[PDB]
Amino acid sequence: GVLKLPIESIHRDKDQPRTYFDEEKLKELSESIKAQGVLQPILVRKDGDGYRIIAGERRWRASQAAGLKEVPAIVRDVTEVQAFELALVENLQRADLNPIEEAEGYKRLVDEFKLTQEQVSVRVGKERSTVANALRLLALPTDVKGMVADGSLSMGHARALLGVPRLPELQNLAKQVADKKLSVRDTERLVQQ
Amino acid sequence: GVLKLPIESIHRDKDQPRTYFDEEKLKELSESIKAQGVLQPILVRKDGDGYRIIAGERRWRASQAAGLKEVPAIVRDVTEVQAFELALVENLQRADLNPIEEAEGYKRLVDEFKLTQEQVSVRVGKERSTVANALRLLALPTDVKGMVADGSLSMGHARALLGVPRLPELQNLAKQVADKKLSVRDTERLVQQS
Ligand SMILES: Nc1ccn([C@@H]2O[C@H](COP(=O)(O)OP(=O)(O)O)[C@@H](O)[C@H]2O)c(=O)n1
Ligand SMILES: Nc1ccn([C@@H]2O[C@H](COP(=O)(O)OP(=O)(O)O)[C@@H](O)[C@H]2O)c(=O)n1
Ligand SMILES: [Mg+2]
Ligand SMILES: [Mg+2]
Repeated sequence: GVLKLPIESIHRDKDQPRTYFDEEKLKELSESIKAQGVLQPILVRKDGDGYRIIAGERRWRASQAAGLKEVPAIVRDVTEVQAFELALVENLQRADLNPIEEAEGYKRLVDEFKLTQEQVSVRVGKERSTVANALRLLALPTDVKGMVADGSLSMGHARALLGVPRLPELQNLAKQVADKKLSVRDTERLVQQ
Repeated sequence: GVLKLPIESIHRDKDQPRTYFDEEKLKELSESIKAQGVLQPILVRKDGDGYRIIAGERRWRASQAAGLKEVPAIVRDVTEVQAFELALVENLQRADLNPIEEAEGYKRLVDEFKLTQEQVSVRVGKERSTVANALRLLALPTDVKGMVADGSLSMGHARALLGVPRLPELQNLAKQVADKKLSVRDTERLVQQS
């Protein structure tokens, strides 16, 4: 099943589908690995003097960055066409939590499990600013949170709308922003009142 | 390590962070599982007379819909608080391929590995329209698909810009749309004039 493989025994697939590696997101992944370890084993292929990654290059890099010496892995015996299919499937067959689901998750850790916002940040590997801003979404009214949750309003839109003094005025402005589909800049000019 | 657990011995976590389950995405996941199996074991906790899911409810639902009788799983002995942390980490510590990376992946399966576009849809579990539309992005000029890659141009913005007949004017609208952050509808009106 799941081996613990030395990181030095594993090398990247130079032809893998991901070419861009966001350093800020790699940093968060590394922080989460320090807190929780790697939760899902990477997929590798025997190759050369060791193994070649099929899927899981970020996990491998982040583990290296955190100073871990091994990474959980599943060894797959596959053709390289199938290995490439696996790399696409692993990344493309996912559904993220929406921003309200994320924020309510942080809220449960604080309210129910009695973590501080600091502890949530450390335990999940997310920046303090990300945890704090998600929680602030939950001060919005239901209708407005619904528009954030379904994507009618973006993070940036929600940012600006938190400045509106009156909640009723806040909903109507939010509904226009989503309904007419205004830019974030137009929203902020609107919020100035 | 990884167990094959019977699906009927696994039940969901009613307090898990995800509350919305897109049916189309579950369908796609199920088709990918029919083609490839479950690639990443789900995380479960001993609970009642079976197991509770920590992370992986979609894989579990899709496996049932695919007709599997078992699912790969890792049994974790954790507190309730740690299990909820793991559920959040599993979903929030990810980075998607950008639209161009996705499109070039389909193109490699076709050009290098000699799959048909039909087979790409089957083997990766994506709708035929999704594969076709992604591939159509690669007709855009470098500078434009770079803006698609980094999110300067949305999917709808790219769709409209494919209607521009001349590449020099396509690039100039692309910069104008991305720099001014015009709406999709506005971008469409520009394209028709051109
Ligand atoms: N501490 C962590 C954080 C994320 N993950 C998983 O690692 C994967 C990250 O996916 P990704 O496509 O961004 O990066 P790769 O490692 O696949 O290259 C997700 O499946 C996350 O659930 C983990 O196994 N352990
Ligand atoms: N055939 C497949 C397709 C996706 N997956 C993985 O299953 C996970 C799906 O993530 P998700 O958050 O959308 O759904 P859950 O199964 O975690 O509830 C990703 O880590 C995908 O890489 C898999 O293991 N086998
Ligand atoms: Mg991946
Ligand atoms: Mg998940």
